[PDB]
Amino acid sequence: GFNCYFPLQSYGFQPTNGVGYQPYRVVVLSFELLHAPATVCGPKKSTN
Amino acid sequence: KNIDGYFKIYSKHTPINLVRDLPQGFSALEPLVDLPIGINITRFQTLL
Repeated sequence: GFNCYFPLQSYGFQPTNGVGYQPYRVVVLSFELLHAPATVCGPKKSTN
Repeated sequence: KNIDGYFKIYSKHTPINLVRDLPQGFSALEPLVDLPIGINITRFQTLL
């Protein structure tokens, strides 16, 4: 009502919507370094 | 054990026949799982 607005607002997604209105998917990957041995490592090359 | 920020666990399965739980038979202990978790450890409690 008056002086009372919903905390959440929806979005309008349609195929005919503009590029700014076009839906986008976003992923964030965060790196941390504590006083612990590394448990996530990249691939290590191996020769025959 | 807890060395260099690693939690090492050993185990061994051995049959017994005598009433006394810890017998004179000597058997080695084989490693089971090592854990690279860096946490200060000074107290432990068993569970039932």
